[PDB]
Amino acid sequence: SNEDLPISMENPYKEPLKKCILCGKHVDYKNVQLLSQFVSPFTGCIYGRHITGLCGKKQKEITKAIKRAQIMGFMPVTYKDPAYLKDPKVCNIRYRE
Amino acid sequence: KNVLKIRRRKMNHHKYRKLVKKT
Amino acid sequence: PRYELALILKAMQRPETAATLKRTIEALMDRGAIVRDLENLGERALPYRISAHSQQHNRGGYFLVDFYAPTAAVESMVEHLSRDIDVIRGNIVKHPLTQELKECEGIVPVPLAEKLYS
Amino acid sequence: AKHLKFIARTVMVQEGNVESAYRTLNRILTMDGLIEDIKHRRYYEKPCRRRQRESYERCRRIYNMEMARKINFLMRKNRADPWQGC
Amino acid sequence: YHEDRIRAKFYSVYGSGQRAFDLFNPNFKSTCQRFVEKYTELQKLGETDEEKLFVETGKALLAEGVILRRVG
Amino acid sequence: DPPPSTLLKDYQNVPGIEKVDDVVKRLLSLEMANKKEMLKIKQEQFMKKIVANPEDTRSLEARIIALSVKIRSYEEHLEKHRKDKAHKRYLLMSIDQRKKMLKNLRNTNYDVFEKICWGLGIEYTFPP
Amino acid sequence: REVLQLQEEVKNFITRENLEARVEAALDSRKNYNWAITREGLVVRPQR
Amino acid sequence: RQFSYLIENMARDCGEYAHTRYFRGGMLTNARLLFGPTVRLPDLIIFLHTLNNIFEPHVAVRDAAKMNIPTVGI
Amino acid sequence: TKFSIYPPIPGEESSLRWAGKKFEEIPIAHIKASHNNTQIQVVSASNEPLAFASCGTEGFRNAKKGTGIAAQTAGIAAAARAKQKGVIHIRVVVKGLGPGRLSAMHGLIMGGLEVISITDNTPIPHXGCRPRKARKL
Amino acid sequence: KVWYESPSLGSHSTYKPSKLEFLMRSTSKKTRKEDHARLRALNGLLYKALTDLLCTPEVSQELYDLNVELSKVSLTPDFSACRAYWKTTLSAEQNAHMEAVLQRSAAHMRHLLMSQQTLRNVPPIVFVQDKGNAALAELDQL
RNA sequence: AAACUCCAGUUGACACAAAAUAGACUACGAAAGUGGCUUUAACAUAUCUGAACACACAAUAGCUAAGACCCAAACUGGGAUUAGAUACCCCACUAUGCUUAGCCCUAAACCUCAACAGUUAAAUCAACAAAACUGCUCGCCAGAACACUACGAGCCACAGCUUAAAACUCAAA
Ligand code: FES
Ligand SMILES: [K+]
Ligand SMILES: [K+]
Ligand SMILES: [Mg+2]
Ligand SMILES: [Mg+2]
Ligand SMILES: [Mg+2]
Ligand SMILES: [Mg+2]
Ligand SMILES: [Mg+2]
Ligand SMILES: [Mg+2]
Ligand SMILES: [Mg+2]
Ligand SMILES: [Mg+2]
Ligand SMILES: [Mg+2]
Ligand SMILES: [Mg+2]
Ligand SMILES: [Mg+2]
Ligand SMILES: [Mg+2]
Ligand SMILES: [Mg+2]
Ligand SMILES: [Mg+2]
Ligand SMILES: [Mg+2]
Ligand SMILES: [Mg+2]
Ligand SMILES: [Mg+2]
Repeated sequence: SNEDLPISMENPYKEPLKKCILCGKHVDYKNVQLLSQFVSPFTGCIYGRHITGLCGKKQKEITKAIKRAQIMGFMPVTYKDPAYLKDPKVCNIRYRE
Repeated sequence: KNVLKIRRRKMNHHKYRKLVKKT
Repeated sequence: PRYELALILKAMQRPETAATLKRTIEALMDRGAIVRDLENLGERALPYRISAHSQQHNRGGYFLVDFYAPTAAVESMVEHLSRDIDVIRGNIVKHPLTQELKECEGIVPVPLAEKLYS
Repeated sequence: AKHLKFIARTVMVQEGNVESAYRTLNRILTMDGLIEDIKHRRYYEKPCRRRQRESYERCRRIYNMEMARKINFLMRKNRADPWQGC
Repeated sequence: YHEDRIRAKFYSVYGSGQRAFDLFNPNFKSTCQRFVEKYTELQKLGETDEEKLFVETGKALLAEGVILRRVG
Repeated sequence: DPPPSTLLKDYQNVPGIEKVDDVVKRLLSLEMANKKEMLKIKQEQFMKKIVANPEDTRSLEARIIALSVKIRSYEEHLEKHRKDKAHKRYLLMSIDQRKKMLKNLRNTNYDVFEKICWGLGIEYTFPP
Repeated sequence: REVLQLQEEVKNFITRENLEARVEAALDSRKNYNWAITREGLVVRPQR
Repeated sequence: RQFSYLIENMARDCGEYAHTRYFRGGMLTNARLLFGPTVRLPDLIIFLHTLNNIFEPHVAVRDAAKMNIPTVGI
Repeated sequence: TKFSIYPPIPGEESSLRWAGKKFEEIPIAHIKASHNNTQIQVVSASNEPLAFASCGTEGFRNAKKGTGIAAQTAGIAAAARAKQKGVIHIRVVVKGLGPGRLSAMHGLIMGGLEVISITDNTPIPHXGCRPRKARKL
Repeated sequence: KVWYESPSLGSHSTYKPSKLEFLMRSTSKKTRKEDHARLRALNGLLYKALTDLLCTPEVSQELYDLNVELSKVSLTPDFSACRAYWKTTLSAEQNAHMEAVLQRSAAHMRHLLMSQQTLRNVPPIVFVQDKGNAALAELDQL
């Protein structure tokens, strides 16, 4: 018929879907350094996904990892271990003065 | 909706339970 | 199946720490376990004070034992660890490396209408 | 009780300014939800009541975020009238 | 269009040209369009591989004086 | 039950499994696996014993054998968990579903219905 | 392939004969499972 | 309103009529009252834009159909 | 060096000092700010009591105990008895959201004590005892 | 939508809160129930914008050290000024220093709100001390 | 006000009670329910529909027996309020909430939406709720009130549950 007519196919310019900082990485309860990045420095409270930026799957793994590490003797509950206060700040929360 | 039908049933059941209690 | 024993031992000198590990690995073998590896995570301060066997602990030796055992061995091993006075806290979990992580394309957007609707 | 002390919920005072240190501590406890948690725990909230308020709070937050997004989007045209007189 | 596949790869590999689109000129040709036309010419010469047909096209334009700065 | 030394259904037909170290044989046996792996061996044992084509899993016979293995697992579960109402429901539902299968197999293929009853030890009962 | 890989690993598995050697060989070593993530998704291994 | 001035001039040039302003309720359906009993309404209404400034249909589209006036519209 | 709101960690080597004393050696002012009272106890780093004052021990009674000015007065009283024992710098540990939570700290300062840190230790159970039923008002 | 109604017929209409619109607005017009919601939401954004500017060190090192906290922020519906209530500290002298720093900063703050162009058309920002502790300051001085 | 004053504060030891944050998530389960950790077992059906009663379950409250008991808490007692206060407010304490073994079988047990399959074109549609419908099957309904009642029958239920009328009365509900 006509060569210039549109052709059916999938979007070639489509961009990849977004990925969380932990997409594709194993979350172990023994890696307290990683887990400590998602708890409050002052209170030890686990941050919600709106603060951590994690997806539902990794938000769940982090939560389950923290709870396991805390009661198994690897991670404190009421505060962030001070050793990990100088690690990269990956959470969208501003606290001090 | 209003609870006027429930209120009729409520009083009927209260008075029945009280009647059974007395006798 | 394949399990991982997270073992926190009483802070002791090298001879008594080795005797505790040997006594603990033999208990696994006596129950039919095939021990794969033993890892030392180092002695550290506990995240909180732990009372075990009429003693208070602030430091402990963290060790891992990767092993295979029948499903009935877990219950019997947990009981053995509860009676060893040199073990502060011992937990047996399914080895994390057995569970294979499923691939993720990314974060699909969720319609806000569903949020309030749900 | 079994944890180390003077780490959790601890703020240092700078240059003797205790008012600013107290405001920082109160801001920390507020953002982490401890202040609201303490208050809701003075009397027992019954499970049906907790679910109702949690459901009300989640729907109000969504409605406010969606109403903020709409105004931000519709404020782009708040510029001066380009066709005044027409 | 079939050429959209070539445009997606060109933008990924080389990015958008520092040259500015002039959508007022109805006969404007961008660096990507110049790349697509050469890519189409070489395909008609019998070459059928995709990864090979893309590398030869970049060389041809460099010979013609075109600036192709790879993004990464 | 199959012996604990029995190899897993996946590793039984790999070439050279009989010449590996004893430790490797223990790690590929039922002893080192969960109970669900023992049930896959039981199902395959009944399939070869009863059905004409042991690889046809969509036939009414294979479904009766597969469900009969699940039913036996629930019975063993409930022998140790007598207040588990969730699995008691699953058992009673599974028995009802098998009876429906047996009813449909009896009506369509009686010779196969008889072999399923003999092989699995099922005494078919007509409903009241 | 899984039986072959597993057959080599069994050579390094702990046994009653080599138990003492592996127990002592562990007290001298250290295994670190800690690492941190960045906003760009990059792992930051510990300084050791 | 970007084109109000352009459209008003085009109407004057061709000898026709333009309504680019706020459309008051009943210009067509109540014309005799607003203009007089002998007012002649348009025989053709040409919409260069069929939507009003709240992205709804221009009221004159519905009212032109009510008055049996043919409409041309972009 | 820039100021850190995070307290110095014990066992590490900090340069901060108060009258030649390390953070671990500074006495502690324990403020219990209840809804109907405020209690202040100053103790040494070794848990030796040095001063105690509450709104009740300062002559306040009934609803007057549950006021800021009553807590401020209790702080001044505890500060005076603590200053006599050699206390200048104190670490404040306040538990409770009562009206004397902040006022009790002001009284400690007006009494001659210098607060170097503030710690909240308000008890929050993580799941714990059931509180009393809601009030109908 | 939610139990809170959001079916507005003129939903797409461009919200234009400017001082000039009020003078051309019809006072005869009666505000809709949802007309307040648009104003209430804008006030929430102005609160978040000022509150965030306050806690960032760079904007003004004087401002950050003060650790100012805003009690409430209600823009005037007239659009003349953006009221910005700031909680008053108990220290009597500190309420003057904080107030003085705020007044000087306020002039620069308005330009910095134009950096966030969505909030560009912001009226002159006005800071109000919370009389709860401030009113008592005047009396105790006398 | 009463109450306590072997009381309170700090520190240490310390549960058969309850499970911050995560959770702004919306998952699991037939429903009821299920949100600390670990492990074991484990989540029926290769066409659907199919029971007041068969089969198996079923929050809270409650019963029988033996235990635990921090805290909460009907009832009860005391304080106060009030014209009265068998309430609302304060304090104390019990049954009870927990465990074990049996019962009991109810709920605004409610997305107030029966199961399955299909459609988005017709008229979009009484109203509101939750856009409007088709096929097919089971269950159920036929003015109000009498009536979650009477009688009968069944039931570990005995002041109970399930099923469930009639007479008199009204022109509404
Ligand atoms: S986006 Fe892939 S795991 Fe989070
Ligand atoms: K919990
Ligand atoms: K409901
Ligand atoms: Mg009645
Ligand atoms: Mg059915
Ligand atoms: Mg039924
Ligand atoms: Mg029936
Ligand atoms: Mg019933
Ligand atoms: Mg029940
Ligand atoms: Mg009970
Ligand atoms: Mg009590
Ligand atoms: Mg009384
Ligand atoms: Mg009791
Ligand atoms: Mg319990
Ligand atoms: Mg319910
Ligand atoms: Mg049905
Ligand atoms: Mg009737
Ligand atoms: Mg009833
Ligand atoms: Mg009855
Ligand atoms: Mg009867």
